[PDB]
Amino acid sequence: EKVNEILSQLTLEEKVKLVVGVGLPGLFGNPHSRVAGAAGETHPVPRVGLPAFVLADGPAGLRINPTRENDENTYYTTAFPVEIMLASTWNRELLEEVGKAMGEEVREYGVDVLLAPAMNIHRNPLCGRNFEYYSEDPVLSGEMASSFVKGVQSQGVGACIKHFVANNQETNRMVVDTIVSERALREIYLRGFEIAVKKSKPWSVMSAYNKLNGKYCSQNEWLLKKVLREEWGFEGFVMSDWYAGDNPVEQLKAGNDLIMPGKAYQVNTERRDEIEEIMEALKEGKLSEEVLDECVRNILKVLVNAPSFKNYRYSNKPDLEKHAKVAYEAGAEGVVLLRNEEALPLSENSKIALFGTGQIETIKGGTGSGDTHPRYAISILEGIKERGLNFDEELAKTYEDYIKKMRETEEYKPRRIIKPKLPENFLSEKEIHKLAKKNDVAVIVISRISGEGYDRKPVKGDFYLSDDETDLIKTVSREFHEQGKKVIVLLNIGSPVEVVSWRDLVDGILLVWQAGQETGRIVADVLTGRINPSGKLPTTFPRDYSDVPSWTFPGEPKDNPQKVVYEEDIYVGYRYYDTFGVEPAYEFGYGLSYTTFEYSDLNVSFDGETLRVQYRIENTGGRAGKEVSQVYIKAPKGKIDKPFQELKAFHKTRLLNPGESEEVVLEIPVRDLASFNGEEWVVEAGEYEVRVGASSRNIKLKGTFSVGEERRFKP
Ligand SMILES: OC[C@H]1O[C@@H](O)[C@H](O)[C@@H](O)[C@@H]1O
Ligand SMILES: [Br-]
Ligand SMILES: [Br-]
Ligand SMILES: [Br-]
Ligand SMILES: [Br-]
Repeated sequence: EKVNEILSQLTLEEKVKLVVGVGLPGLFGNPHSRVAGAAGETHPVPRVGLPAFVLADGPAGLRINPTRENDENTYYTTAFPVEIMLASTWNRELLEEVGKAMGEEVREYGVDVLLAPAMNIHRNPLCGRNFEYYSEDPVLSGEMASSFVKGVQSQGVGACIKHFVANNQETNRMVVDTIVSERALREIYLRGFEIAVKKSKPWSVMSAYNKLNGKYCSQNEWLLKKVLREEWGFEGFVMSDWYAGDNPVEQLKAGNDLIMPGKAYQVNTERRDEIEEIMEALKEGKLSEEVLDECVRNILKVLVNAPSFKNYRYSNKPDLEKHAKVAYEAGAEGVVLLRNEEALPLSENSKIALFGTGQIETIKGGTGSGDTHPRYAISILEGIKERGLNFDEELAKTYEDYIKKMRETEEYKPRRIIKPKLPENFLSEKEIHKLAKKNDVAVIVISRISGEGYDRKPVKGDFYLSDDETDLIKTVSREFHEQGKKVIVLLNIGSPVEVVSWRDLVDGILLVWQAGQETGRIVADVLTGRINPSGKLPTTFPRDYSDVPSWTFPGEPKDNPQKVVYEEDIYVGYRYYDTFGVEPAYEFGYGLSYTTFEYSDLNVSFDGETLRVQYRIENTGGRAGKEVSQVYIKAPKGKIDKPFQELKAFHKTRLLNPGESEEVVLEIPVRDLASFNGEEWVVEAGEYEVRVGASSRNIKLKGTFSVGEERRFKP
């Protein structure tokens, strides 16, 4: 009634104003948002009591300006582990807590909609934004997104899942035509969004930059209307990615309700002011007022529940200390232990020789709209210092002096904002021999960063180790093994890198990802064993880049892609490696622990409507720890080709003490068993295999059930 009331009072022009952003705030000619640094604002209409609503990034935490002009107050935010690390936790409960924490900050800093989470599929490891997406798998991705959204929206503010859909590379994202079969769309790319939309009901969806099978996502009626609304029952509103598309009236007709950030002419000379174009379209009858009304109603039905609509007095003082704890917990459960040949955790008071410039230039997250401005960011060295761990104080100072010396030089000083990659092999072969005799263990930091706007390359220094990095590892490993001592590598990265070439040279490998402000503290605590690694890969680590099935990336022509075809189709990530027998370096769902777990007591039952899978996990080791279990279903070959297996459920146990067990009970609706044959979702009759694994390739328990009657579901 409120909506219909306001809507009936709005003039034609006011309605048009409402469906377009007010321009990128604080840039070009534009005024700062009332929340300085916010990504966008809507047009206010005081006439009928409508305020401007505020939208802000992002996935790693709220991104706003830490300071303001003529202002003595602080506006620092919490910088959380990046999404790929959050996904590595495989912990829904925890994702919800992260959402609540962020949501509280969103609310109290005067923001109405958080531009998160990002949930595009990891099609290819080279995508520059992989760090801020969850997984190569739609179920993990959708489930983690759902938990996050619920946490955010329990705080009276809105989330926004992005980017819908198939935004799986950065190269020419604003222009590239993405060619994908409807099957790959429904099973892989749409699927995570479908799960999120139905389970967590986000206030909003952001349409992607790219074209999908010939049409901009922001101008795609099939995507935004037929699928999103008519099929899925989406009740929120759709906004465009910033400056996406080329036609404002086509956007509204397609079901893209809110055009952001507005004033596209400020960035692209060939674009008209969208308000003027829309007004003209209405005058000439290219656009009906009824279409406009529906778009306005979609926005208002959501935003009348926003804090700004009720003049909420935000405090500007969220409980950061409480949020820092949540950030720590998230990073703690998201570290992945990839290798441990009796190397971790480190013995108490062990003398550590810390290597790698990344020990100091620790990467807390990726760059772009998903960046953050925390009050502090604890480097790996600082974290070890803080915990009072025994390290080579001499060596640390040497590193500190070397970095400062390098960042001063013309070649390695920061330009425009990039930091040239520093040489890592600046130690003499004899110098390191010294370290091997003096210290007990070696710990090597390998760092990578990436970000919005750029894809990674399959070359040394990016996907592959640089020669200097390889030489460092080779020398450190030889010298320390010489002394009978262990060497550990910490992977401070945002997406997979080559590991096969060097992994057999070291004893321990900790995938530390990029863990936000608390990184150093998490890393130190993992090293000592205060934290028992419970993370598992949400993405496949290929032996070599050439093994990756999404070979068409980044499209054609390579240097300036106008199109990219998803030739691998549904066979992306582990679906490919399992189905066609290609062995990964480390598989989807892989992760080690400082303790051991035994799986037992499998019971599988199916009542025609629900698949029920039960089993027990016991801690059979000597240290407390959590275990992530994964339920894969292998469908019968039947009528249509299908992947070897597909993740359908997953679970993470409580913190189990030695000897403790927990009974796991997971239910899977029959519909989730379907494959899409191009027309309909079909659950084929026949025998299905239930595979309960500690990873996609470490199946602990197997059972079968049967579907007696074929089930069909029309979209
Ligand atoms: O900053 C607003 C938006 O900018 C765009 O370039 C990104 O693709 C979005 O993820 C972001 O929310
Ligand atoms: Br996607
Ligand atoms: Br290994
Ligand atoms: Br990276
Ligand atoms: Br192609």
